[PDB]
Amino acid sequence: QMQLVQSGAEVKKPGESLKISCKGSGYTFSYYWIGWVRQMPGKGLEWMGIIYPGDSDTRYSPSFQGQVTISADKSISTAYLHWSSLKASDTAMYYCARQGDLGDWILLGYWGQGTLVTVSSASTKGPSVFPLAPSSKSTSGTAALGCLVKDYFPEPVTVSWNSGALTSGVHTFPAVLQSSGLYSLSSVVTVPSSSLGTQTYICNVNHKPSNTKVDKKV
Amino acid sequence: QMQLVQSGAEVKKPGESLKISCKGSGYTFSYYWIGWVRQMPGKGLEWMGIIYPGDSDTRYSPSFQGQVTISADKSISTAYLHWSSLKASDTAMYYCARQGDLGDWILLGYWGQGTLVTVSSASTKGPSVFPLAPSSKSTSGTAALGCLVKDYFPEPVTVSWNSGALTSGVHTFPAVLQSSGLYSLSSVVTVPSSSLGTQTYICNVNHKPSNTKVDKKV
Amino acid sequence: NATTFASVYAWNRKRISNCVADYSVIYNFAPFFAFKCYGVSPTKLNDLCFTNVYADSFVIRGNEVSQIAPGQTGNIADYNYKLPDDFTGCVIAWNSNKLDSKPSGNYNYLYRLLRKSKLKPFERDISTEIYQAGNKPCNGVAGPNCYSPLQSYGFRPTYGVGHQPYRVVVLSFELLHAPATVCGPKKSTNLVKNKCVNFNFNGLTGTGVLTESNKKFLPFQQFGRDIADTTDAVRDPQTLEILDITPCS
Amino acid sequence: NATTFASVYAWNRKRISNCVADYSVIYNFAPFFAFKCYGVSPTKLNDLCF
Amino acid sequence: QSYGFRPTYGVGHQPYRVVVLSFELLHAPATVCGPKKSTNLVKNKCVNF
Amino acid sequence: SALTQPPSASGSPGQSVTISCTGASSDVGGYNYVSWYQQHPGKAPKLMIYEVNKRPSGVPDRFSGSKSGNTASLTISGLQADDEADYYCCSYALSRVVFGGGTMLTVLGQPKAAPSVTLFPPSSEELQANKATLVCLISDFYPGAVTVAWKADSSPVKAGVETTTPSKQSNNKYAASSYLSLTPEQWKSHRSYSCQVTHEGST
Repeated sequence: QMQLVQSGAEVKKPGESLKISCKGSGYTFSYYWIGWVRQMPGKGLEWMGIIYPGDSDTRYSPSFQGQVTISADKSISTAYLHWSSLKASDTAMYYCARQGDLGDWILLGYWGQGTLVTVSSASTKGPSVFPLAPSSKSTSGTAALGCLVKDYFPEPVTVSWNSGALTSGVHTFPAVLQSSGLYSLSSVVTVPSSSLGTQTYICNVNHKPSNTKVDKKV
Repeated sequence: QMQLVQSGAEVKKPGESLKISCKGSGYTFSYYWIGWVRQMPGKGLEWMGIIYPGDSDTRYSPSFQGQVTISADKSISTAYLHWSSLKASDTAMYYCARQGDLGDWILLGYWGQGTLVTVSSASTKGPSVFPLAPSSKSTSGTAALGCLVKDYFPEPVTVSWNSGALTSGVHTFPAVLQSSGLYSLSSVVTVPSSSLGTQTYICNVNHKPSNTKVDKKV
Repeated sequence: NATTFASVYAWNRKRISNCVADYSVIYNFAPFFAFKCYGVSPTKLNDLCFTNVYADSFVIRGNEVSQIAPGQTGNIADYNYKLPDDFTGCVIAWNSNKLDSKPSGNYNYLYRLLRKSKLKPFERDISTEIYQAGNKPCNGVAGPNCYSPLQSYGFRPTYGVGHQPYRVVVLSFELLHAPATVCGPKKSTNLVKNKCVNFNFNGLTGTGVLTESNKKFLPFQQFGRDIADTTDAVRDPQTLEILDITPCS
Repeated sequence: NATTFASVYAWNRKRISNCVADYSVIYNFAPFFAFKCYGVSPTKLNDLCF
Repeated sequence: QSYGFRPTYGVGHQPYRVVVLSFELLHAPATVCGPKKSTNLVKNKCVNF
Repeated sequence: SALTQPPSASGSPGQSVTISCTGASSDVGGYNYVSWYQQHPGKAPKLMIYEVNKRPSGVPDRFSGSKSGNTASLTISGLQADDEADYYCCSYALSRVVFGGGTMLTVLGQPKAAPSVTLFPPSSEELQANKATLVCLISDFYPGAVTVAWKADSSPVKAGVETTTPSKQSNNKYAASSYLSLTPEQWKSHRSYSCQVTHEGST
């Protein structure tokens, strides 16, 4: 079966080299043109260039001639995308495409999984969890308890309740990019007012890039 | 990452073919010239020939035109070095080199690990230990006891005292190449004259190519 | 058999003198892309002599081999290397994509993309000055009106046949009747006198009679022609005597 | 700079008029297997009138 | 001397079959004409032959 | 052609040394077809200095190269302990690489010493058999130049004698060993043999 597997998410700082990869399998990796497509958040698709597995016949985009170089390894059937002197405007979603059994040579009928590439001048910093106390002065309606996750550079942050319990009522809201480059999200749970702290009502926030296990109740 | 891996050590006899290999990875094995360099023990480097992975374009050394043939397999990206009718003078170290991204086409900037070939067609004689008795007729000075290792073809021979004890005083002298092709060394130890045979003063000579465990005291 | 030749604008010329012309060592190489002699035949060089033979070495992008010829125009033909209309020699060009090309890009060759005027035949212009194309006086730096005239090549083995680096060797020899030193291993015989026999001193074949006249030839003169441009007197290469070529009965 | 041409029996003829005769840009294209002219010389190409 | 014909060698050392067809175009009885077709033999009239 | 290199070089840490390389060919391409390689004992060589007007990446500025005519020079500014290796020069002008003889790099020598005159009589286990071998041990001497001459009661005998001068250890001094093989009946026919060193004087 033909499929394209890419590398994991790479987060770096401006002024640092980067070389992502995208391996294709299930077909003869000698005759199908491999290319890369850039997609900025909220923008359309942007084509940068294509390569040939047999010989490096690189046809770069007129706006990406010397700004980026593309290469591949025919011995392992894996294409690469090397960068040099990254800028703040280079953070976008990149895909790898290949031609199909029918159509033109730049039809790009197949696609990949997508590699999330983000760059920012801010460095990693452990999040500070603040327990969002419910409206204790006005219990009219339904109680809502949660915690405030703030001051963290990496966007992927998983938040659970009671080591994964309390599935119903919990709604995780996506974070927002502040001016300082640090994100901040909020997760609450809809619980009855007469059930304040049933077992523990404790927050569970995990952060893999910093390895910070913070558990605090409210 | 670019790296060159070679085959293990091969020990054969003259009159038998030999075909060592050296596989290169981490780069496109179609445009970099692959060659072999011979290095005799105690001598300098000797170039034999080079090959091209794309097509068969072999340029051998004028002293190694028909004495050795070089080939490679582009399908698996592995270079080979085949021999025919080996002689006693073919015992040397062989490396595989490749050109870099800069320089000439025969610069050979990268190297491998090394494949040691040794034939040395002779008669492997078992070492006969002869305990060198000290000067019992003249004890003036310091006593010196040792054993005589003689009649052995392989040069590497390890000699210890009391299973590795008595570190101080023991001085091992390198062997000498006799006319018959057999080496001979001698190892003694400086001991006080009043301490003749402290514990045992026993020699310990080991020979790996012949598996002879000879232990004799004096 | 050289690892790297010279640049196009800096083509090196090798002077050859006192040689034994044996071109059989060149035919055993790879099949050349263009082996065309404009004044002689390639199989006749071993039976002739040369007064002054020069060898030029330069590497081009392959498809420009048609520009190294008399009466041709182009970038290299007008800026780097030009052949005169009266050129008498041979052109040797073969593929060198395995030697003078790198997978990452070989930037050791220039071709002088820009130049003020057309270059004359058999000249070398290695000036690295900035080509001033505009009206403002260029101060030797890159600007909107003056760029770098020396551009680098993009020799890569991934390109097909035609864009690969091709080493071109131009053999410029002089076959004019003059005292020469390069004749080859052609053997010598005995010098007979007063008889109708053949003669071959420096490739001049024919039939005549030697008379050994008292003509006073100068050191730089060996051959002499009559009104009809027929060589009637020659100087022996070995002996310093003068021998005339008179027709037989 | 075309992706796909036409068939052999349906070869397309492109009329060229009201433009500049600049054949020097063709030399930097992909290498040609046979560039032979039957009426003029290839280097007079970008000089003549058509 | 024998050849070293091997498929590993590139252009310049591979075996190439060469066939030389020597013909004789002088006026003489020929029997190796090209196929074609025989027509009628007309006479006493200006025709092609 | 073949390249010529000195047998060995010596230099104290901190000073500079120069390695000569004479015999480099030339062609119509240039005269800078000289490269240097460093191979430590027990590993593959490594390209240190090539195209002496330049230098590769990852190589410190301590290694410098030059060339004057047909003689090449390798200049090393700072000498350290990890620099003791064999340095070879290569000429690749006429489409043919040729490696020189080689030169081993080390540090300055050691003042002179006195050799040993250790001589053992023929061991009984080899004497009683149909064999005999005289073993003379010479060591603890700096100058690696010594010829062992055997004598049988003031009579020079040089039948079946071999002697070398190897290096013992990093103590900067050399050693020596000699073996005189003869018949056991010859040993009992005269008195005890003598071992002469002839290092600097009669000893």
